[PDB]
Amino acid sequence: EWAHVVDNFDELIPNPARSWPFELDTFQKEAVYHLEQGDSVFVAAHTSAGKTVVAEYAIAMAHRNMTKTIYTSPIKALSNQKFRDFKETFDDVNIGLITGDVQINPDANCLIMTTEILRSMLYRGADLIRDVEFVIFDQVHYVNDQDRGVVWEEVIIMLPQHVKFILLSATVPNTYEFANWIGRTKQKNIYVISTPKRPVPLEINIWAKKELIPVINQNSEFLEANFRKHKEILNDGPSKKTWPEIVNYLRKRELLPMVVFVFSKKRCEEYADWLEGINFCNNKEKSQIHMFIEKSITRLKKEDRDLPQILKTRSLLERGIAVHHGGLLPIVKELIEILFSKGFIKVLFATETFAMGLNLPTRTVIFSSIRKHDGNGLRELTPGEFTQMAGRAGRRGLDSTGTVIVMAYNSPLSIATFKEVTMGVPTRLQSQFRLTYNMILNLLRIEALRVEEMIKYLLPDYEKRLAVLKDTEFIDQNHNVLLKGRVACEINSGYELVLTELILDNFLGSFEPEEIVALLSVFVYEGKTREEEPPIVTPRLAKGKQRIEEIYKKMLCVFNTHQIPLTQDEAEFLDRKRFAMMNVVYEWARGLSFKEIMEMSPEAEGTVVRVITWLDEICREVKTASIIIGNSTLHMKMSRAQELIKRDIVFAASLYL
Amino acid sequence: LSLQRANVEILAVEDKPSPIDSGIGSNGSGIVAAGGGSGAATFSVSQASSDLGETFRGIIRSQDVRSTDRDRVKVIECFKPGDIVRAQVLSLGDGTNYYLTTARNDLGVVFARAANGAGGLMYATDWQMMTSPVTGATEKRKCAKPF
Amino acid sequence: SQIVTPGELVTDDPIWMRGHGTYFLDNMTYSSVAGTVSRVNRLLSVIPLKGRYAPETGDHVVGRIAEVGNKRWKVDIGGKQHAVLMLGSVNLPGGILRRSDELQMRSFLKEGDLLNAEVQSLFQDGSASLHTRSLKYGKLRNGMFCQVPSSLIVRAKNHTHNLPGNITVVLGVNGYIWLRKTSQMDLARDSWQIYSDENDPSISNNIRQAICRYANVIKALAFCEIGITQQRIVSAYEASMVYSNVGELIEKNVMESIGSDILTAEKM
Amino acid sequence: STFIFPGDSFPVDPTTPVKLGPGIYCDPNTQEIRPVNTGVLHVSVQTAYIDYSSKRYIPSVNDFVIGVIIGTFSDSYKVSLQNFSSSVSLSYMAFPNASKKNRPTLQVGDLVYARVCTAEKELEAEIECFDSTTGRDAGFGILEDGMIIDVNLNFARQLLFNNDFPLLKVLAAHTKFEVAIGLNGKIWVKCEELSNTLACYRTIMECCQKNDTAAFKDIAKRQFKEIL
Ligand SMILES: Nc1ncnc2c1ncn2[C@@H]1O[C@H](COP(=O)(O)OP(=O)(O)OP(=O)(O)O)[C@@H](O)[C@H]1O
Repeated sequence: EWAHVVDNFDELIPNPARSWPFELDTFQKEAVYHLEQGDSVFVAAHTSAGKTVVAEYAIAMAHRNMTKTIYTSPIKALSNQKFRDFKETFDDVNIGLITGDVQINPDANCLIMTTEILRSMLYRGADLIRDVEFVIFDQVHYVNDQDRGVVWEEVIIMLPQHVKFILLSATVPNTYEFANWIGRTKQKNIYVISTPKRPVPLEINIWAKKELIPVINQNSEFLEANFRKHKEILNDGPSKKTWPEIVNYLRKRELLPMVVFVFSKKRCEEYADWLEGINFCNNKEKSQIHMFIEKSITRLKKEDRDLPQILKTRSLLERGIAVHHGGLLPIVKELIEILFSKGFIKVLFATETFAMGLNLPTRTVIFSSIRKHDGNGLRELTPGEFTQMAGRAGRRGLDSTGTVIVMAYNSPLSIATFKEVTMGVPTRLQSQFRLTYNMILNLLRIEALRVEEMIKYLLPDYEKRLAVLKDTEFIDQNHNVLLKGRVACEINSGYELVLTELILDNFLGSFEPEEIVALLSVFVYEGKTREEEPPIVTPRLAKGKQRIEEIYKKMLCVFNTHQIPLTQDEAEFLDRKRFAMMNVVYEWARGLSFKEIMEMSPEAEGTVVRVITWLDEICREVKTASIIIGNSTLHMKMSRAQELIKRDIVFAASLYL
Repeated sequence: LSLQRANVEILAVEDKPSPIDSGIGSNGSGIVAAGGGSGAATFSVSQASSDLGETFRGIIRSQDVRSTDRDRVKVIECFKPGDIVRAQVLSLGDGTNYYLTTARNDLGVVFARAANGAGGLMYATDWQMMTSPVTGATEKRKCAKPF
Repeated sequence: SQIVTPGELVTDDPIWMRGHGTYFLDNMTYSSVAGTVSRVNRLLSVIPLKGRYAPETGDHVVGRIAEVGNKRWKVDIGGKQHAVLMLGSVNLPGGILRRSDELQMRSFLKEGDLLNAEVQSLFQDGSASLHTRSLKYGKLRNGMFCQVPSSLIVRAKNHTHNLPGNITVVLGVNGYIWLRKTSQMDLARDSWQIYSDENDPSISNNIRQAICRYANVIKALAFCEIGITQQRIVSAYEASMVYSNVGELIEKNVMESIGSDILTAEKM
Repeated sequence: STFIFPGDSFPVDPTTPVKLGPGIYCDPNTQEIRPVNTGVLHVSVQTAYIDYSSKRYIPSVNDFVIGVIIGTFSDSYKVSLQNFSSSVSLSYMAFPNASKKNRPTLQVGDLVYARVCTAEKELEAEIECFDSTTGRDAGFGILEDGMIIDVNLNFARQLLFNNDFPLLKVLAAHTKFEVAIGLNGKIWVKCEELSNTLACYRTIMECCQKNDTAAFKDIAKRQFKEIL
């Protein structure tokens, strides 16, 4: 019932469950020894230190004891990669996967799933839980969110008493509290094991005028003289002859494997296109990559393999250059990941999502800039993000040190900002706990539950929001939910009041299913682009635009009458061009080859599929509202819309399976 | 039989027949079920408990066939229709069925016939095998331990 | 409002959106029930004068166990269909997955038991789903049961009240009422024994007399078709102290007198 | 080659091993081979079977059938192949590119074209909407609109497996149409106009009522002249 901090092995474990062709570190031996006694273990070691050895040993122990093991990750992206890795590593152990999309070998002795899947399984009371010996939680430090926090705590609370725990994460300020809470709730002994330092060391350099200046060594000690020399020698943005000036200097130094972080989807493509006449495949690597690409994309239809994105990616991949951002199709993105994992890509232009998860290390990491635009204005990179990105630079065994390059574009950078970004204690994130109308409406239907006394453990804002709900006849004077409020309780995505006013105003009664879904994309597409909207749409679908804007404008005046502070998204709603995707959605539902659609769409293929995916939830909510009010005409129109926006390409199987 | 469970009828409760009268000969000639004759349509529902020859019913779920590996059990590799099985009561269930288990070494098949009841009797050979004496053919069962 | 009958034309304006209680042909809207016309923005519907209780999310209801099923219970709450109580929606004293409790569900709830529950969600056809995941819900004991029509239960924010004489009342939205002796939890409002069938061994005669009087005055209020609230219950209980014998409150004239006195006192 | 009756002598040498087809029974008590059906005995590693007349279908693996959805469960459909018969089951994962997010959208009352995959004696038969043996998907799935015709089993076998049966060729000389043939005794047809579909239905019914394949052309001409 307590947490213990710890900081003759051969005789202690003469018959290990698994063996490795290298000498284990002290923390690995301690974890193995405490797993062989029947106790839970907490491991908090630096990145690229070998945390996955503990999980493999636990799986081997379970196989020897003929018990079951469950592996869980916060992010669904990592589940497929870990499934492939475990399937490759283990040959005598059956591996299964349970996600919201797939379900492979449910009867296997080793199962990989998501936290919510385990929550639902525990709620249902599955019979396989009785045979489970170990449950492993990987990437615990990524569960400090709001949506990821409640499910993890509920899963921990609901687990039975015959299950032991293995916890893996990085070095975070809040480490002993998690272990203490778990050992107090479950009344189990858990040992906290930590590592002194990184097994592979990292260094920080600065690039300026065709050479590299080391400014921080492997001991994390700042060098002032080198920074002064950097300031002296330099006495905006990259040029067209900048990336060639780097792809050749590092190539001759035998430090080729490179990952460049650019905080823009469009800038990565331009940077990759600026590299002309550079190759890394001589005669057979190109053929192997071509065969791999041709085999991989066979699962798509014949006319879906001609999309411009696929052609450009194929042309780039033949030379060892690729890009990684959120505008790509899932199949292309996982193809790039798999090719990178096989050592076929030398230069990669990546966004911030690559660093989070995605266990694909490299040798060189170069920062285009130390500032990024996150929603509201520009901001210098926080130390946590810099540590997350730079830490993916040294691979154990194949590298003796991790190199990091910070660019300088014909202009010196301030040293105080550099020191603050690179040196400083990271701070845990926090949320402002936004209050929404859907939450207020849901809380007013609960019997008893005095709302004010719970908000304290925001009060001036709560009173103002109640006045708006009473004005537009969502609740009466006694705060009883009326018919209008009941509909809004079932709309969760973005805009409860505006959508409810639209439905009850006899809107959507004149349009066809194809036109209904086209108009609803304004609530899904955020309109961050600046390209010209389609000058001609149709004689209709333009009256629908005016009606929506008038209704939104009327609702916006009510909000300002009661003096309610507004978010950036709600304030700049009509300012952005959120109606630009109507034509793309309209032709998709009408039936048109996706190659012809992309010739006129203002967004990439990856963005278009995301919009259609988000439009499935909107149709479900409107179907629910039709039952509440008793309008069967609207119910059948929304049922037809769902079947019209389903295509084969959105259900393509993963390449990791 | 199905993929999830087996349906049985109880013939004896601790070496005592249940019921005493099985109803043989009540429906005339041929081979007829207990409720397959003319009297089944004229039974007085509101003046008695049950009709002549009715028995208690039970259900064996696939997870109750054995105590280990109770997620890869194939029902048709354990029982066949017409077999005599020794089981133990787990719960009273609803008004229709009891709940039974065979997850012990002395529970399982005691009598069986080859060719799904059309052939002769078989004898137990191993924990999971029975053998036909006339022709040396073998089938898979979950044999209750003899002796 | 306006009273309509089945088959009556309500409007011929092709501007309204049709809701419950209506059917239409082209631009003509008709009534399918006897009731009143209701308008909300562009929505047009008819509200019936009579009907059974219709459950809503968040309701506080009282029900009786009807069937014991496969990992679920069937609960009668007075609606058109039985409600559903899943085995995962209740709190088990020991645990859910111990290395049973699926074949031994009658050791917790069995046919005929009364319980306190909350509506969690509605199914496609309007049937309710119940849950008992709080300390304020569960098995009912130490008192008596009575029933009034659900249309006489005034909507309020709280449905459990402490009355003079050490009596507590649970007013179900569906119209099912429970009167009991006040406990420690009720006083504080203002493990294995939560499924016990035993009553308190120290219930005195005064509490029994008070419960009888409260049941009689509740029936009297229901006879006069007066909505039932806590204040009205207390006022009717206090005004009935003229009669020394509780048994004289079952006559019609006494019930009408109590109701008329309540109404006159309120109207003044 | 010869006409045989139940209880007759089986004209096969006991030494040579012969695989047994429909209409022939192996006694479980005496290990004797005897015929149990009336009809024509065909002997082809050689196989023997009896061709007999029947109307009631019994499921068998690798057969092409047409079914009706009569009920939806949590994980599969309930399908009827013939009136008054025991139902079969069609799994939600028995469709091409199926997953827990790509659910099928069939309703009660739809027509389906499928293949029998499991026909265990002690269990309920199963069907699938794709050829799992070859990975081919040739016409399996929902049949929209059209009309359904009931025939006997020998006629359906002749239509499906015999390319010298002249009915499809004489029908193609009058109109363009789509067809699906089920071995459980079902034929589905569809044309662009309702009158052509009606003429096809009448022609098929009348041709099945007869036994002479040389009169099909006259029947088709008369029926297609009747509809004007
Ligand atoms: N004691 C060791 N000696 C030598 N190599 C080791 C040792 N332990 C692990 N490795 C090697 O480290 C490589 C990868 O390390 P690993 O993936 O476990 O780091 P990690 O801590 O899990 O990174 P992340 O923070 O993304 O979870 C493995 O391929 C393994 O061969």
